[PDB]
Amino acid sequence: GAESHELQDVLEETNIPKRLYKALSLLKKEFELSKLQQRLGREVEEKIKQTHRKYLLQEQLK
Amino acid sequence: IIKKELGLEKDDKDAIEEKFRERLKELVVPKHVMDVVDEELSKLGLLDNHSSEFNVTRNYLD
Repeated sequence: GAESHELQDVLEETNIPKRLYKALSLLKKEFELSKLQQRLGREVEEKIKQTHRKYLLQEQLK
Repeated sequence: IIKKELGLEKDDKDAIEEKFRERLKELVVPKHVMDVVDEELSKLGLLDNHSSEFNVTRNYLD
């Protein structure tokens, strides 16, 4: 999911090792972005479920 | 069984219920405020803690 500028920079690379290493770096960057999004989400669902559980515990107390 | 982590209890609402109760203990105080505070505390406990109206209730109780 990297920006088109990254693709242009990869194309500009001539040596095969350079292009492959830059592609690997872009893969790692996309992996990091996806993992950050997944972590932020997962914690958000965890805490919203904990809020619904707060209400559930209030009902149990009632 | 009520005794748990009770994140709701961790939000000072116990300091609105028990701490204020003990503060009121040493107060030779009439019954009108007794019923008023009991009703307000029941409303506070029956509901959540975070929202702004609960901050208003907390300041009023303080």
